[PDB]
Amino acid sequence: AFELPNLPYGFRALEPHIDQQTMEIHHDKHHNTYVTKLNAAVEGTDLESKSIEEIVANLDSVPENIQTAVRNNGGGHLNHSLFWELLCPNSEEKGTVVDKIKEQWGSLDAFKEEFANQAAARFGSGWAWLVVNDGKLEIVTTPNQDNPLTEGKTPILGLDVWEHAYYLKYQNKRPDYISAFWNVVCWEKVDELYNAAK
Amino acid sequence: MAFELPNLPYGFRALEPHIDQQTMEIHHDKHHNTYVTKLNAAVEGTDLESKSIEEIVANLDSVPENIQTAVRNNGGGHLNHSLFWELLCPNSEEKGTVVDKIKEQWGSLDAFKEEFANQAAARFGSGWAWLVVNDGKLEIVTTPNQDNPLTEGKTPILGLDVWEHAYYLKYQNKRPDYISAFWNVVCWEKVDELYNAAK
Ligand SMILES: [Mn+2]
Ligand SMILES: [Mn+2]
Repeated sequence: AFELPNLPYGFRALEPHIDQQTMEIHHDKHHNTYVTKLNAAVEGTDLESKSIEEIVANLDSVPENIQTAVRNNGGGHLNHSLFWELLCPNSEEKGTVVDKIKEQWGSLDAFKEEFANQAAARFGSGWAWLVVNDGKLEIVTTPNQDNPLTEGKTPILGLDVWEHAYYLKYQNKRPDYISAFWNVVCWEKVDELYNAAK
Repeated sequence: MAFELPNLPYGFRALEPHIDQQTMEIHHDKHHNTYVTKLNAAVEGTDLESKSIEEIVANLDSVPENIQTAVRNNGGGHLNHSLFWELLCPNSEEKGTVVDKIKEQWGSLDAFKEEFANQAAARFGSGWAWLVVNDGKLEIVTTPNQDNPLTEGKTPILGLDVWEHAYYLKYQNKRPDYISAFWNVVCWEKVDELYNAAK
């Protein structure tokens, strides 16, 4: 069924913004676990065939006794599958969604300022997102491994703010992590996800 | 006076090699400090400005519903870690009232640890694992984020912070290794003190 996807550029491609140690453990351990437990949950169910997008959209209809496992692990798999593809070494701060973000916030810096505040504000483990919601842009956060897909909002950019993704380098300084993040945001893809959005 | 982040009962390097010295410094001076601050800010000239944190956290729904979320999160923060520092101990000794009463319910300390470890490991995202007194009965629960068993009317006599910030520097992804090490620095002299005062 579900497979851990290969990192597009290896572990050192986001230096010095995200450390090379964190990338290997995040990918090889944290994500790997999500995939193993997810496969264990759906192995032998009607879910086994279907895509993680379809499943995370439909958590409410996932059978009782595996709903938690799928939410947590299905989400972990989707969330991190997007993250890897959304981090770029040759990030160019331009394209469709950036045009569309300047059209909605006035400037990219006024967007970042909100995103950063919502990212910093999410108490405990969670993600910060920019989502396409009924054609409009919205900045929402989720706790743990929850994904706005579950609430009919297509995510086009996400940031893991679990401490396991920033603590080796930035320790308690989550802001520095969010600031740094921008340097490796892969807008070529953030676009790709806006186009396919429904 | 309100609230002030308390000194560790020991040095930062006093729990080595079980909890790293870098983590003991940041965890207390930053993480627990920020809580005290953001908390003090939220209670700036209020009904609970001069109330005990044990009272506030156990009566959380009756906190003005416009600062409720900040107090629950930073209030829990202050109490949880305040407990955690006192419940840690260079020279723990596995005996006393709670150890005898654990033996009485679980059959053995090792059976108790196994459940605590499983429940501690199982807690998804950030939170705490607790041994609490629930109406005289002993019970192992976990709570998300900075929530405390007091809010549900159970007194905590032992707590383990399983936020990734409390173990990632040394143990990284391997939370179970951290839970295992914890047992070497649990302060059963304090666990008793807290149980005794369940009264
Ligand atoms: Mn993660
Ligand atoms: Mn903590």
